Amino acid sequence: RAHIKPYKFEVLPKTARPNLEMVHYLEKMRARGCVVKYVKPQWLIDEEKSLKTELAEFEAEALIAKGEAIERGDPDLRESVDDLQQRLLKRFRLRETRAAELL
Amino acid sequence: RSRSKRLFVQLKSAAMTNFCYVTRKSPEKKNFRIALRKYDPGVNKHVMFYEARLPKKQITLSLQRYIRWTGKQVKLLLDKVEKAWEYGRFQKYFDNQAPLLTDRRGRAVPRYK
Amino acid sequence: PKNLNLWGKYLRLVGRGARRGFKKWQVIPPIPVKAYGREPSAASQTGLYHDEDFNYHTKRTFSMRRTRRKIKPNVFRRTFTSSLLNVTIPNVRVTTSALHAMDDMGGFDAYILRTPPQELRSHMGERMRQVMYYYQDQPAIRDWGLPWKVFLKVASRRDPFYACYRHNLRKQQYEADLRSRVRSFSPY
Amino acid sequence: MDLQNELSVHWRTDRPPLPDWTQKQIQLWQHQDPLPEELQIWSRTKDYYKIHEERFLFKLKLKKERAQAKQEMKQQRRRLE
Amino acid sequence: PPRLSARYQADVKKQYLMNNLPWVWQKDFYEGKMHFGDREPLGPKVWYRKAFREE
RNA sequence: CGGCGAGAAGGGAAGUGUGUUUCAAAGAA
RNA sequence: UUCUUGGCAUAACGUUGUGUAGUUAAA
RNA sequence: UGGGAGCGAAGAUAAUCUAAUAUGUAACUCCGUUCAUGGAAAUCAAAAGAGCUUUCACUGAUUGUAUUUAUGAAACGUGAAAAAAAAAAAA
Repeated sequence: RAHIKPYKFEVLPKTARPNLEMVHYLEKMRARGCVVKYVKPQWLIDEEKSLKTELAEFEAEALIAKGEAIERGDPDLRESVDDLQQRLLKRFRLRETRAAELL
Repeated sequence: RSRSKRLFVQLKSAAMTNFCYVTRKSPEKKNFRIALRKYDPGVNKHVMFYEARLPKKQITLSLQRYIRWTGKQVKLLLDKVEKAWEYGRFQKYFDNQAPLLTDRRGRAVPRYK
Repeated sequence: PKNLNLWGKYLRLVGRGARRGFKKWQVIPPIPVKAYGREPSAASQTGLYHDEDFNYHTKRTFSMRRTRRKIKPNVFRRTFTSSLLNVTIPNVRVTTSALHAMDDMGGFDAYILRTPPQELRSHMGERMRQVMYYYQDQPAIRDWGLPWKVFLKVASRRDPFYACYRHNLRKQQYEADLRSRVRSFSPY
Repeated sequence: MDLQNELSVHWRTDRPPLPDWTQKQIQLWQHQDPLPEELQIWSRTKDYYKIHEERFLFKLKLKKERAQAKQEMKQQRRRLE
Repeated sequence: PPRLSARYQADVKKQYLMNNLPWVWQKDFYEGKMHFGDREPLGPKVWYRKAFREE
């Protein structure tokens, strides 16, 4: 209401925090590929900081076991740690969906 | 009404998937356990199904109305409420049928729980 | 909501229609008169029924039936000795609720003197307090020991001598009559 | 502040304590106690509200149970001290 | 009780907000507060029941 | 080149997880 | 191009409701 | 006076009957209507925020109570009219 009719309010309100359902919906749309803009809570950041490391740990195994223990190619052409962690987190958060087969 | 003397048995899956089947047998074979190999969608595999040894004051509309009106013998309803509460139910999130017990003013908005 | 001490918790924040159409036969048990806002009764105004008055109740069976019946309060006859009035008050209709509050207050004179009118719910107690203050004001008349009901009216307080005179006169008359009545039917 | 304190002295200085009953009595002279919920229940309108609702009673039961848990935390401090 | 109610104090707070002074006369101004949204939710019970069943 | 007069009852209500919000049973056209 | 199968009933099960049972990590 | 308080049945509908509607309606008693009623939060909301009381419109015949027949100016919220915290230690 405030956003659509700013003229109706003498003093503009403050953005409220989302609940569990809305946070899940926003994170779901982020996977779809919509630019989501909202403040993140602390419980999610805390959990993700560990989840990313866990997923990285699991990924490394598959790499090293095979034999490819050391990376190759140009240093300026390989992926970054943040991108790798984001990709692993997205893969993890879509294991129970049909979209995994398309990967 | 039906005059059938046939007993009612209950076959349960061996996988603990909460899968059950319905059938009938003769009354003479009272002390006989039935075991089959049926499809179980819970595991997408053929599993064993064994006959289970399946074994109170009933509540009617009249009784319900009486209770609700007078307020006598409310423990019968309170026991069901406690059971429901104990079991996974009345959850704030991911629930439409009965997300909450009552509204702020003390009302049950969901007709079908 | 507001006024939690009073009945009708679930009736204030509702539609006007609900309030207007509210029925009285929907309540089985009685409700306190103070909480319900019921008007005092004539029998209560003539006694000391602190939290007691005529109430109503309804019944209900398994057949969804309902009725309404009247119920009377519990009243007792006793005697109280008032030191300030200097006269006995026989046959005082009281109740256990008032009796209890008398204990708390300290007695019969202090109960009447230190009870607010809204809690007393009795005009007879206000008249007795008035008479007590009149005796306080006028010790001389206090010595006579006449019944407290003689000076109940304001005109009797304005003219106390006349009141005692008339009381004695009428007592004389009554006894005179009685004597004759008896002598007429005397056996001997 | 000084001035205010001079004029706002207490009424219970250099006096012995009082029973809880007495305290209650004192309270009564200013403020009244709330009405029992047992009676209040009846106030519900049959038009929009169910007189005797099992869920409504269960909510009050849970609140009453939580009250004791709240009281225990306050009571533990005296034993600790 | 105070002379002025909270109801009326909200008007003074709104006037302060209009005048750009956020709020100074607060019970706790200099003390941090943990937002309710920063809490860790437990989630429904059916999830855990199903997980236990699967196990 | 902004730095501890840093407080306002300990009581009511709200989810029954409340580190959260609000309020003061007690004043006049 | 795959050789078969979702019983048996010449009398076929009482609809709806209640109770019981089952379902809701979504816009 | 279809205003407010006490008490308060039936004909009728459910094509008989119980609940229920009629209706807290009719009769009886009392207050006598804007100089009235009401009222300046231990309220509502839930993570934003509104700010005594009162009238109209919409939300909405939605939610709810019932069922064999009905009843229901619901709560939050929006628009609009009227806008009112306290004259105050005494002389």
